[PDB]
Amino acid sequence: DKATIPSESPFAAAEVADGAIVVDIAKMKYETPELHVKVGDTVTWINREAAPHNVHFVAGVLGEAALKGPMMKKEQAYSLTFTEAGTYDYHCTPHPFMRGKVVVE
Ligand SMILES: [Cu+2]
Repeated sequence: DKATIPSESPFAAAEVADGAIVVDIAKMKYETPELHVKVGDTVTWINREAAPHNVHFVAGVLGEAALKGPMMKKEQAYSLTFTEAGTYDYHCTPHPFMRGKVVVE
């Protein structure tokens, strides 16, 4: 795989790790829709809205399987630690008009 998952389920926004690269989900959008990080960085999405959101990478992007992240409730967070260079597109499962990408380089 090209990312590891610290926590399979969401955790509180206040529990964000030191050094994590935060993407806010606000105004119905990934507020940083194209993020550039280095190998080994942890990206943490934080849902700021009442509507639940996730991140969803189709099969063949982060690895063989799709990575369908857990639904984050308001003020919950979810992390992926990227371990390989590449370009990784994702969307929100219930709201597929929400699109983002992580470029690892
Ligand atoms: Cu959504």
